[PDB]
Amino acid sequence: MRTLQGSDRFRKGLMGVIVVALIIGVGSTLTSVPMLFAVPTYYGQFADTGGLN
Amino acid sequence: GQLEKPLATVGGFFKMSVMTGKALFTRPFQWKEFVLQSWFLIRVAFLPTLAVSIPLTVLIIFTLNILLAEFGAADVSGAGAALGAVTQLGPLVTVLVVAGAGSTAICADLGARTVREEIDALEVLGIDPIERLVVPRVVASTFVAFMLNGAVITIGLVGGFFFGVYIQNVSAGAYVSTLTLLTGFPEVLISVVKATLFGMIAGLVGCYRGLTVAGGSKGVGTAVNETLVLCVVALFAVNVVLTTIGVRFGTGR
Amino acid sequence: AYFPEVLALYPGDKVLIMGVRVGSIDSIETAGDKMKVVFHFNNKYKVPEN
Amino acid sequence: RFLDSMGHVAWFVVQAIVHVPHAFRHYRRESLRLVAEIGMGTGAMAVIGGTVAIIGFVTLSAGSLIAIQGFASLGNIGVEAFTGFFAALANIRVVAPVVTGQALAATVGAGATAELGAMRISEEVDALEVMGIKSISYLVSTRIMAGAIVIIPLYAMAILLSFMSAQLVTTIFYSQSVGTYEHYFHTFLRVDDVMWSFLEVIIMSVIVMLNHCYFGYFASGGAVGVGEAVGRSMRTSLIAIVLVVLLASLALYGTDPNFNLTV
Repeated sequence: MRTLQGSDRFRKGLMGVIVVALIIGVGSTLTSVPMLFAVPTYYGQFADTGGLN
Repeated sequence: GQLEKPLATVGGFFKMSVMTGKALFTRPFQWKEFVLQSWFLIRVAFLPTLAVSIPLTVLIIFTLNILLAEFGAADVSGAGAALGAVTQLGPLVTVLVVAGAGSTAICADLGARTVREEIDALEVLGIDPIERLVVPRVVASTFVAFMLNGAVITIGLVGGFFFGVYIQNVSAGAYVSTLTLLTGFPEVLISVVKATLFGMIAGLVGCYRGLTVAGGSKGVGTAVNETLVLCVVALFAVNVVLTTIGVRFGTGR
Repeated sequence: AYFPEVLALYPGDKVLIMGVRVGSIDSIETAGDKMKVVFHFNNKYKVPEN
Repeated sequence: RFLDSMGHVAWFVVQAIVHVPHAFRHYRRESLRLVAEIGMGTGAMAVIGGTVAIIGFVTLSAGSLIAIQGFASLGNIGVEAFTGFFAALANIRVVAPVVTGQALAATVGAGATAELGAMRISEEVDALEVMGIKSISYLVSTRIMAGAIVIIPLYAMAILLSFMSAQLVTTIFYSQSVGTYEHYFHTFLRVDDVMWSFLEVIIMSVIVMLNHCYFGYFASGGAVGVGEAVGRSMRTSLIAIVLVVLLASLALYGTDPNFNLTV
């Protein structure tokens, strides 16, 4: 088609690959994002981790 | 300049997919073409799907059972039997028997339409191919992939049960009671997401390659082969990403 | 370090301080009736001489 | 009909097999050209690496999946030092042969089907038959010899990359110690399994090449029919690969599992 073969494929490819990379990055860290899931972080002092991960 | 050549085809595919989404959410839907393409994909990729899923799940169950029997923990086999089948065997058999059959069929059909100037016949009549052809095919691909993934998971679990119980003499109650030990709502949900994305991407790639066929005497075959290779690579990459995301949630943790 | 026995310990295994990784294990070779294990820990952390 | 189709494919495979010595003696340069074309791809797929790049990417993905899910499940249970033991038996027994077979099917088999269909449509097979040349011997037997020569390096690279991906994912992204992984990998991996896996892959590649050469050699319907032939050949190849791997694993480890952990 004329639209498919038009001389705008480079910018479309840049925008699409950027969008796909952003989607993959957000989806991977959607649970860990601080903007959408922020809770206060408290601290404790221990003599040993004791195998804690 | 070396990267600029494949980037043009990448941009064409992305723009075509964006136009397909716009036509899906804006223009009236083509129910008739969607039904026809759904039945076509079902009839072209159902029997191979079972014929690939049954021996593969039998092989996986056999390997798991022998390794666990030597390990000593042969009562937890069903756990693994579920854990693979829901999250990897289902979507991967869907990938294989969708990219190989349905995506290639869509690419061949649209290439046949292109080389016979049917796309130009539609275009000179004022009609838009992206709304009349691509949208029903992508929706049908997604629907068939969803249903086939469900069927693959069910058939794999049942075949694994029957093989393990009637051949390797494991206990049936241990198989059915340990299925939910490591598999829950997150696993079935990520499996559904994988199947939907795989079907949508396969339909998009098949349609884009079919519309841009080169004609000649080997253009359609080359287009089908490129469709198959691109679908396999893209679906494997998406499966890796979604597997990482899914194991981030986890039933065990 | 010299040990009477070094079982299931391989080069690349972690070195801990209070359970926190600070380094790794370089090599393990027999030294007579003992086992000589050369390991390393990051120079950020300090360790008592004894 | 059904018996007639089975007889036609049986005649094709018999004729292709019996002409392997004839192709080997008469056509050496053609065999070398086909070896290069299969190993390094053709057309637009050759610029990225060809069959080697596709095989590598798919096997890296499969190994990464094994390591990822394996480590996650074992860490949830707690016994996560067995990942190196779990990954190897995952790659050799089930994952790497089947995955390499499907990728080889796709790339090499679809390329062969497309090439033979294009030759059939362009009347090049008729040109060969007019010039007094056994078309099956010149084309299909040469493809079979090239595939047999090329499969062992391809599967060696596939196994190497699957192992490398599993080890890298486990010991870098998941930060497991390399010593424990290497111990549990080299302790519970038997070279006999790898040799039998190589034999399985060789047999599977021969069958796949025969199937795709059959689908491409008897193509019809112009340029449109070549794509349909490619699709049908792909379906048959998937089924055949999975069946071959299942039968070989059932025969090898039916009585002796070839794995010991307990007393």
